[PDB]
Amino acid sequence: SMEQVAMELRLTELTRLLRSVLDQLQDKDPARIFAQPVSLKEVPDYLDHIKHPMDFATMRKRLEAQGYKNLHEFEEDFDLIIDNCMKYNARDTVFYRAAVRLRDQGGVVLRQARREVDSIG
Repeated sequence: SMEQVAMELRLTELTRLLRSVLDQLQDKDPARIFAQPVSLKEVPDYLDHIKHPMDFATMRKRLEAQGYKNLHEFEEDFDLIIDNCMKYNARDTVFYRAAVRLRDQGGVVLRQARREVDSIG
């Protein structure tokens, strides 16, 4: 149908906007602490602590399959990255501190993303 196509064009354009959002958020992680999944070879107990691991490469795979239907879903995954780190790592660690800075800096980006998603529809 033509309606299915229009819907698919809308998902494609959201994917475009989320890709640019993703790039902006990942620039706020210049140390690349959140770039890849925590290694279960190097942290064998990780899944006993963290039930839903997340990282920027895993988001990018979901994104490119057009697997985010709305901004809320994308933000859920970004919050997992931050929140998982803040639980597993103590306050005095470079990892925890990196997550705090990513959260604070990402907030600005996500604020305008929401406006753009509503504005363009």
